[PDB]
Amino acid sequence: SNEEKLNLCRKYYLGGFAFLPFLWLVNIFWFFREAFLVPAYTEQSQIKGYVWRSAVGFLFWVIVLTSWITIFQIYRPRWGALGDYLSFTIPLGTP
Amino acid sequence: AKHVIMLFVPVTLCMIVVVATIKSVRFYTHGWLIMSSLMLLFLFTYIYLGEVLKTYNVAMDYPTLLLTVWNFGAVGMVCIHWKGPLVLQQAYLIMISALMALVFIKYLPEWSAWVILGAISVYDLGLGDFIFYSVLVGKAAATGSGDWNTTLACFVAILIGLCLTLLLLAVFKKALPALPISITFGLIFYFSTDNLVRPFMDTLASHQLYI
Amino acid sequence: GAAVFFGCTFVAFGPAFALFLITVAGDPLRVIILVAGAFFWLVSLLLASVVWFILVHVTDRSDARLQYGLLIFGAAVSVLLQEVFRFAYYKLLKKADEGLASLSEDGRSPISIRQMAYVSGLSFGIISGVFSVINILADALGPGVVGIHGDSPYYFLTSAFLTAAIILLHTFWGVVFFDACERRRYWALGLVVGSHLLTSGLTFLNPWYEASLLPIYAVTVSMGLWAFITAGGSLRSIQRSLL
Amino acid sequence: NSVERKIYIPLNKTAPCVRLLNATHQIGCQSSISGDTGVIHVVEKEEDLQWVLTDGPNPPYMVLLESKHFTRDLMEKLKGRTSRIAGLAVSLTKPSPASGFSPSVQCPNDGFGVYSNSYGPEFAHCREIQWNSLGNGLAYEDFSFPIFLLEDENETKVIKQCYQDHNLSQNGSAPTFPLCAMQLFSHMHAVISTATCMRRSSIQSTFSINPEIVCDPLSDYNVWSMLKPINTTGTLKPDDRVVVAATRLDSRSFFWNVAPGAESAVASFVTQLAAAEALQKAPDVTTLPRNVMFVFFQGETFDYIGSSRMVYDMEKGKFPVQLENVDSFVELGQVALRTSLELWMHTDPVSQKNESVRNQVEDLLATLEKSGAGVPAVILRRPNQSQPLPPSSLQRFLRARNISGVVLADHSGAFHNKYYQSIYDTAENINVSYPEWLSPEEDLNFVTDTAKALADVATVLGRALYELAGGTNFSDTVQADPQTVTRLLYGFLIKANNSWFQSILRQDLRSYLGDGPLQHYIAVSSPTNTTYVVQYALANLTGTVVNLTREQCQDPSKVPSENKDLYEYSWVQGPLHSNETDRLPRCVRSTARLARALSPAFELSQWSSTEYSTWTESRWKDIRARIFLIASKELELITLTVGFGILIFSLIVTYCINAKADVLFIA
Ligand SMILES: *[C@@H]1O[C@H](CO)[C@@H](O[C@@H]2O[C@H](CO)[C@@H](O[C@@H]3O[C@H](CO[C@@H]4O[C@H](CO)[C@@H](O)[C@H](O)[C@@H]4O)[C@@H](O)[C@H](O[C@@H]4O[C@H](CO)[C@@H](O)[C@H](O)[C@@H]4O)[C@@H]3O)[C@H](O)[C@H]2NC(C)=O)[C@H](O)[C@H]1NC(C)=O
Ligand SMILES: *[C@@H]1O[C@H](CO)[C@@H](O[C@@H]2O[C@H](CO)[C@@H](O)[C@H](O)[C@H]2NC(C)=O)[C@H](O)[C@H]1NC(C)=O
Ligand SMILES: *[C@@H]1O[C@H](CO)[C@@H](O[C@@H]2O[C@H](CO)[C@@H](O)[C@H](O)[C@H]2NC(C)=O)[C@H](O)[C@H]1NC(C)=O
Ligand SMILES: *[C@@H]1O[C@H](CO)[C@@H](O[C@@H]2O[C@H](CO)[C@@H](O)[C@H](O)[C@H]2NC(C)=O)[C@H](O)[C@H]1NC(C)=O
Ligand SMILES: *[C@@H]1O[C@H](CO)[C@@H](O[C@@H]2O[C@H](CO)[C@@H](O)[C@H](O)[C@H]2NC(C)=O)[C@H](O)[C@H]1NC(C)=O
Ligand SMILES: *[C@@H]1O[C@H](CO)[C@@H](O[C@@H]2O[C@H](CO)[C@@H](O)[C@H](O)[C@H]2NC(C)=O)[C@H](O)[C@H]1NC(C)=O
Ligand SMILES: CC(C)CCC[C@@H](C)[C@H]1CC[C@H]2[C@@H]3CC=C4C[C@@H](O)CC[C@]4(C)[C@H]3CC[C@]12C
Ligand SMILES: CC(C)CCC[C@@H](C)[C@H]1CC[C@H]2[C@@H]3CC=C4C[C@@H](O)CC[C@]4(C)[C@H]3CC[C@]12C
Ligand SMILES: CC(C)CCC[C@@H](C)[C@H]1CC[C@H]2[C@@H]3CC=C4C[C@@H](O)CC[C@]4(C)[C@H]3CC[C@]12C
Ligand SMILES: *[C@@H]1O[C@H](CO)[C@@H](O)[C@H](O)[C@H]1NC(C)=O
Ligand SMILES: *[C@@H]1O[C@H](CO)[C@@H](O)[C@H](O)[C@H]1NC(C)=O
Ligand SMILES: *[C@@H]1O[C@H](CO)[C@@H](O)[C@H](O)[C@H]1NC(C)=O
Ligand SMILES: *[C@@H]1O[C@H](CO)[C@@H](O)[C@H](O)[C@H]1NC(C)=O
Ligand SMILES: *[C@@H]1O[C@H](CO)[C@@H](O)[C@H](O)[C@H]1NC(C)=O
Repeated sequence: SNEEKLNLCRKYYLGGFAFLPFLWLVNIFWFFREAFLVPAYTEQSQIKGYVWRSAVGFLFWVIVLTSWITIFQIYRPRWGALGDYLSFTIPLGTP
Repeated sequence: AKHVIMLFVPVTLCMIVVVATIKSVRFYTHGWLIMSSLMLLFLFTYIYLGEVLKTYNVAMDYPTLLLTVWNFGAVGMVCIHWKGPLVLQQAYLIMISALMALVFIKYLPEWSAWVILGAISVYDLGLGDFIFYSVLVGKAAATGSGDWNTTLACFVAILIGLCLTLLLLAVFKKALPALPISITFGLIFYFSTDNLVRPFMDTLASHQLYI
Repeated sequence: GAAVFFGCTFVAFGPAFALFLITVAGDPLRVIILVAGAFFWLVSLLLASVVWFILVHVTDRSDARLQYGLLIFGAAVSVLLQEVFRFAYYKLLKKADEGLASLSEDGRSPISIRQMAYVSGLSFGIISGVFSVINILADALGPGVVGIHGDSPYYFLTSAFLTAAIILLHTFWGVVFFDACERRRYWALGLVVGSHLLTSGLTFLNPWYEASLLPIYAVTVSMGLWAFITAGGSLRSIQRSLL
Repeated sequence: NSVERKIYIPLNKTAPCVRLLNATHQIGCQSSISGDTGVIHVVEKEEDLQWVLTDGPNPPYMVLLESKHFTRDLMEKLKGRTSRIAGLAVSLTKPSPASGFSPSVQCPNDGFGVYSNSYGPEFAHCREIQWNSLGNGLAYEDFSFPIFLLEDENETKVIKQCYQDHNLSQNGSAPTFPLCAMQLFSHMHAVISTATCMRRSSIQSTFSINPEIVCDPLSDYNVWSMLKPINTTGTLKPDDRVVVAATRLDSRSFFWNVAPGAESAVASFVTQLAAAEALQKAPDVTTLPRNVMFVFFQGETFDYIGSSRMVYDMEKGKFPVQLENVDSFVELGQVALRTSLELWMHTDPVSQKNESVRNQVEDLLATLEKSGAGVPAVILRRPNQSQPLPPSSLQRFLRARNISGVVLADHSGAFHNKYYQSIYDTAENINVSYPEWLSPEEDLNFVTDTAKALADVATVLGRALYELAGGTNFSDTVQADPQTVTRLLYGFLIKANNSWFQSILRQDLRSYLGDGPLQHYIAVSSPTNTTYVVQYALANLTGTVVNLTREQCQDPSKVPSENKDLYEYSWVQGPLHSNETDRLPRCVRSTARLARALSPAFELSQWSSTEYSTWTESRWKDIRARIFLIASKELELITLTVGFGILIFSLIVTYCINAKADVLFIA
């Protein structure tokens, strides 16, 4: 149906506030051809916004994470002991 | 016809993940439902992601891996136990089967792991069939020297028993065990190409011969 | 390194990946025919290796020339067993064509017989090329090449070009073999097994690449022309197909 | 595989350069992960360096040297230009370099002795005498490329033959692109210092499953014994007196497991073992007013591991001999050469500013001269100037108590050893050579002139310790025989798999005796070959046999005699009875105990320390070497181009036949 479509999309969008950007990614991938191609639903109004603000929310995690990963990969040998206490794996030969 | 390839494609991808792990990592050389799925989508993803990062010698911090594993185990828990996309439904069931089959390769002895498989087939799709198909091929790509002939002859043997089991229920039309036909052709063909065809290939390959 | 690996892989599995990707992977029924052909080739290789194992452990591994003679005899009996189980797979497909058509399907033709010839030949080709070259391709990822003990440095490339020719020869031999088995023509049935014996024997001159690689591609071109005219093609059909 | 045998020839008899770590620096060598690959070019002159540094068409080379060109200057030239040198294989020269070679520093064990800016500042950084005058410091540098030692001549001939086959240059042109190459694997898991490495090894062993330990402290056991047995479960009385005879037990070199150490280590503890077995055979040994402790320190090269651990355990009450009980101290240094029958007596000048300490040291030297007046083949001398003390184990004891100590040595100024801490300090350095018509069982019992030279020093040392222990009556019976000296020299320098080492060790320890000589490096392996062989040699040379069965020998508690707190018991193998294999095992009732030698900066867990020798060894995996041919990048681009072309042409032809298959194949 379509009543349990938006009522399942909002449970994907309200679940990405628990540090889940991949839930927002599968919200974008799955509910895209049902929100921008065919105008048929009365409840098509809010299926077009829940996939738009969740693409704003997913791109927000891209800007933070790809900055933090490069900042860690550069500033890890410059940091001293602290770069070792918050490193999951440390490469062997290189400092 | 279509429903046979719908059982070939999941059992092919589950073996590609295991064989690419055995040949590259070199380390493996609702109370009962949800709780025993939190111990695989979080406790085994934490080990499998961490062991493949050691192979390539790359630095990863805790706040990214704790963000990555949580974005794998929570979406995996909300796609299996609750509604989700079908392409993502089957893909996680491939991924949890390969992780559950890789712990049946490391923590077993050499001649003892064939005992379990043997007995199982002797007294024998569902998630149980994806595991023990993958254990057979991962065990074949581990014991011995470098021999890609033995790994890829056990890949064909499972796909034949999976083909004949679906063909056997065209007359009977009843739930079958599926295991004791593919594992029987796996127990034969592993011990028949590892030491009987493998010397015949090496003499032909030393003089560069082609049959 | 990576360049030699990804160069010799695309020579050996260049035609075979193209045929599987464009022709076979669409129909869900042809993949079953492919895996069954690979299975019967595995059974042929196993039954051929049993005889060589028994001979090499009866003759006690004493003389050096007698081991070479047993090697030649094992290659010959392996060729003969491959060409026997090809006929076995033809008989199984002919038995399974009367059951798939006109008894479990209304329309009497879900798949023709020339297509099963093509897919059986390609299945033999793919599994024989996998057992020919995949162990050689793993050594191409190292830094070194062959020739520290006075060998040729063109080992990997020539193994790739031999594997590709073996794949194409099996793909052509399947078509010619099944059309020979249909029309009860047995002079061509000897020519297919004779060409298999010939292309297996020409790899006994194999360190001399000038005469062990060019007659194999000569046989490959002639067998491709005969599998083309065998399946129904002609110059009347080529030159009136360019609209 | 049958194809990799056509590609690679492994290199079998090699020895790598290994990274070791300090509190502030790293030393040693390292490769990249998955090895370093280079084109072989041999070097026999100074024009062959220009081919590697400037004139090479194929820039990442991997050069091959004779070890007479392994000089500090050529290492500076290879280190200044690092992007063109990846690898270095050094070949062992059998005519040893006549100018000498020592890769250690100009002044060994610098900031871990007594002399500093607060105690002896005129003698602080050995301002008077450079002890290792031929030292060029090369073993304490850091290299970015591997350095392997080639020990076999046949492998060097194979590499040079492949060079002559493939890598030459005809008529002043480029070499033809199928070229021979070599790949060296030595990847070290450790980093900047031992603080970083110990921290990184403690984090991964606490916060991480499957712990990645990437260092190991250098550690072994000291081996000591008593002349008269002590209680060992308590401490001695404050009015007990011991006389300590100490000697180092180890050595190193530039390359990892190679450490022959003949002049610097082996002859010194061989002559202390001979002096111990000479002193034990005195008829008045039980009624001596004082006692004698023989001690063999291990770790003395890496800034006094064992001696500092002994002093630290001795001043924390954890050792049964206390530091107050030490009365006299006779250190035994390098005594092997003795160029004019002279044995110099080195003393410490700064502690002798105290008047009673000076009187005790003068009385010690008078006792030494009185006990050496009975041996005409040893001329005991003392240095003319008030010169400082050589680097020795007495310098750790002089940081705590100012004991009256002396150091015996063959030198007055710099070392007579031309090969201090080097690969050439073998049995030919101290002239332990045997005639060729003797069986190796008869070479065990042939007496070298070096054995007769060292037995005299052992006799002087034994009579001196007998006089320091208040003996004074049976002073003529104490005399070392050269038989035990030549057996110990043959065992430690020629062949460890004797008929005499087998009959003194245990059944469990028979794999510690290889076919060649023992190497004397303090390994990560917590007991070493050498520590066991010295312990059981001291057990036979000082202990007696008792009638006990093996069940009584493993547990001597139920025996009414044969106390366990005083002695130690071992069930050893025996000699062979003829025409069968009859080891005849028995108990040895000796005092040869072991004490742990791990430096106290590792027990106190201060891995950035300036007084307790924070030396660690990197952990690694897969040390191997191999030679092969390489193909040009032209051929690699040609085979990748042909692969892409065959793939694209196959896809185009397949799609053009498949799309028109309705028209091409009519019925
Ligand atoms: C851990 O282990 C490492 C490995 O050995 C130790 O590193 C060594 O530490 C030594 C400390 O004394 C270093 O020696 C000093 O080097 C200084 C730098 O000199 C340069 O080197 C060349 C070499 O020929 C000299 O000609 C030039 O002058 C350069 O400047 C020297 O300044 C210093 O010599 C001084 O001389 C003046 C003269 O009046 C004295 O007043 C002064 O007291 C001092 O003697 C000295 O030679 C050594 O280079 C260094 N090795 C390496 C490879 O870096 C660590 O110290 C160890 N860490 C510990 C024990 O905590
Ligand atoms: C190092 O030892 C290996 C043995 O493992 C040697 O390899 C053998 O070499 C001989 C002579 O060429 C061959 O007949 C054998 O077939 C080789 N055995 C193998 C490859 O397993 C190797 O030659 C030695 N390397 C050197 C430099 O002497
Ligand atoms: C060892 O002897 C030296 C010299 O006799 C002692 O050094 C003296 O220490 C006292 C007080 O600590 C001061 O008079 C001077 O610092 C030193 N006098 C000198 C050098 O003439 C040293 O304390 C003694 N003990 C130890 C443990 O080293
Ligand atoms: C020191 O002892 C070790 C331990 O027994 C010896 O190592 C063994 O050496 C033999 C002979 O090469 C090998 O077959 C064993 O595999 C080695 N065992 C281990 C655990 O490494 C070593 O040879 C001894 N050192 C010397 C110089 O004799
Ligand atoms: C040390 O020497 C003993 C003999 O003195 C060696 O023992 C022999 O080893 C060979 C080879 O394995 C056996 O065939 C003999 O039976 C052994 N016993 C004898 C001759 O009595 C031992 O292998 C040597 N150890 C090393 C490391 O070389
Ligand atoms: C130390 O080892 C040597 C090994 O030869 C022992 O010498 C032999 O000992 C037996 C008694 O067990 C005597 O019968 C032989 O005559 C001795 N051979 C000699 C002296 O060449 C020696 O006894 C051992 N030391 C002790 C104290 O038992
Ligand atoms: C061992 C190999 C190399 C032998 C090759 C023999 C070749 C040249 C021979 C033998 C079989 C022959 C074919 C047999 C039958 C036909 C069908 C006919 O309507 C046209 C000619 C054609 C197509 C022949 C062409 C020539 C041919 C392909
Ligand atoms: C390698 C050394 C020891 C022996 C060399 C023997 C050579 C000259 C012999 C032995 C095997 C022989 C081959 C055996 C079988 C065939 C197939 C036949 O249809 C054509 C001749 C051909 C191809 C032979 C050519 C000559 C041959 C290659
Ligand atoms: C060094 C000279 C004097 C003698 C040896 C010449 C060798 C290296 C040459 C001469 C003939 C050559 C072959 C000729 C034809 C082919 C077929 C082609 O598809 C791949 C390369 C290959 C297989 C060549 C490889 C190299 C080759 C074998
Ligand atoms: C080196 O080769 C020669 C000639 O084959 C041989 O006699 C000698 O024993 C070899 N050396 C070693 C250490 O094996
Ligand atoms: C010291 O020796 C006595 C013997 O009188 C013994 O009883 C005791 O256990 C020993 N050890 C001590 C006091 O630690
Ligand atoms: C000299 O040494 C004796 C004995 O060690 C000690 O009692 C005395 O105090 C020392 N002299 C000085 C000035 O410290
Ligand atoms: C030997 O000398 C000691 C003095 O230390 C003396 O007590 C003892 O009686 C002497 N023995 C003989 C036999 O003269
Ligand atoms: C020594 O022990 C043996 C057996 O253990 C015994 O027969 C013998 O009498 C003992 N000798 C003495 C003197 O106690």
